[PDB]
Amino acid sequence: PVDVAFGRNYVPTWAFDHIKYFNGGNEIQLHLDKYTGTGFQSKGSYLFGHFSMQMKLVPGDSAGTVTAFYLSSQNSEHDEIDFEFLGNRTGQPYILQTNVFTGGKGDREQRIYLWFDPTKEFHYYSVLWNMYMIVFLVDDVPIRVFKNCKDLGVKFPFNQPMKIYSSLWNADDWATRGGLEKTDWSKAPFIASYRSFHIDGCEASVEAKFCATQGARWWDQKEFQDLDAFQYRRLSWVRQKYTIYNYCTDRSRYPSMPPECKRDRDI
Ligand SMILES: *[C@@H]1O[C@H](CO)[C@@H](O[C@@H]2O[C@H](CO)[C@@H](O[C@@H]3O[C@H](CO)[C@@H](O)[C@H](O)[C@@H]3O)[C@H](O)[C@H]2NC(C)=O)[C@H](O)[C@H]1NC(C)=O
Repeated sequence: PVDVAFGRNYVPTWAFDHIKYFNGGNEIQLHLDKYTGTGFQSKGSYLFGHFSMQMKLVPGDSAGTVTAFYLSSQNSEHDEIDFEFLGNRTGQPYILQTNVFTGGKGDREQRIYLWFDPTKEFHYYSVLWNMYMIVFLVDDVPIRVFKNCKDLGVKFPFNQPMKIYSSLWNADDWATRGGLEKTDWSKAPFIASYRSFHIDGCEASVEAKFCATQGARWWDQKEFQDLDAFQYRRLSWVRQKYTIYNYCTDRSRYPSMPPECKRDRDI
């Protein structure tokens, strides 16, 4: 991933004065207070690609805040690929929640702890999205895989171009300890920081709805049909030691296991 300026790829969409630009827009901060959070979105829409952001999360007390970095399409029956960082009281750990929506249906939450303090330094958070799979990455570690299993009747984000979004907002009702820890507004502003702003994708308008170089990009090559054995072992380590909630192994909500699990090694 190569670092460009914010304004090359992104525009603010709410509370313009709550986004602070540093070094020509090579670093930005989103601020949240009791009146408003803020958010931004990509200028373009994409069908497949590699999307990456360096982020450094809200330090100190971040209880009740959610910082989200996600791709979403725009019509009804929407597709969406989500990172949501759920903050905590001081000295208590963030959760990284992921989710995938297909045809308007989500409910595929997974939640992990991280193997570093996400407030102390910038780390990469990335999505690789091709016709074969979606991989969520934290730096070079795969934390989740969602495979294209249309052959088993399961939906996959396949023909709806998506924009990239990010935002910082309060979510008192559910973010921290299921909603027990409320935001301490005397500790505002809550500040999330961003760099890199990397977009390498198939540009495909909401109107035209397709990209001319499709099937021929570097992420369409055979090396990217699956993770290799080393990447799968990293993933299983995330699964075994860092995972606190997984919809795949949740048999109370999902009596009939999600067809994708065995392929994705979420089991
Ligand atoms: C914010 O910090 C709190 C701690 O202050 C975190 O809450 C803790 O979450 C862990 C992981 O879910 C819980 O531990 C687990 O409990 C289950 C049984 O309930 C057990 O099977 C596991 O082996 C493990 O012990 C822990 O009980 C819980 N503690 C409290 C006080 O609620 C929380 O995850 C942090 N993150 C957020 C965003 O809330």
